Amino acid sequence: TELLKPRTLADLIRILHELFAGDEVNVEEVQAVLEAYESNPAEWALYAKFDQYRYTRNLVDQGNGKFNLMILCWGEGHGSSIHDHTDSHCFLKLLQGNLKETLFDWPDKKSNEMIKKSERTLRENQCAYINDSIGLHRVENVSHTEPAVSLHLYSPPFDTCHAFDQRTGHKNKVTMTFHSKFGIRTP
Ligand SMILES: N[C@@H](CSOO)C(=O)O
Ligand SMILES: [Fe+2]
Repeated sequence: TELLKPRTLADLIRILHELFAGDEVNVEEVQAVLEAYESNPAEWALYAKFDQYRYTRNLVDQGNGKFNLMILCWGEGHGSSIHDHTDSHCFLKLLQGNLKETLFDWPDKKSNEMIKKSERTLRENQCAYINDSIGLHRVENVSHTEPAVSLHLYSPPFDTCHAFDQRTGHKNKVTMTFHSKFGIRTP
């Protein structure tokens, strides 16, 4: 505070560095500033590198170690596993298109079908928030005709998580990778 409207992606990044200067996170403030940034495709084209077969993760800023800010690019029909967020805050702001978010409870030790809690459609410029205390989720671009682009902020940064088998609740550890960093493809 004061929380001012980010004028550009670069301005948003500057404001985020201020909000993450300390050791804690004001979730509502971070969400509000992410929401207030009006997506401008020209500002993030550099990062919007798609793959034909699955969604991509494109690192934008390393947050001076406090957070990772990245752009995810979802082709038509591309989605995630049901997954957690490794004891981190996770903000998801739509830059282009729409994504379906399905929420799930943490499974019990007992093998069982994971039934959805709820679902919603996240629309252009909206910012959602998740953490492990809230639950697990799947995120999907269910469109047949429109790619989706989202802006994700994780604090602290993390590069592993778990994917959950919808049929059993069984989890496995996954290492996350980056498709690009700072606009540069990182095979
Ligand atoms: N957590 C997923 C995206 S859905 O997360 O908000 C990822 O970073 O790949
Ligand atoms: Fe997620």
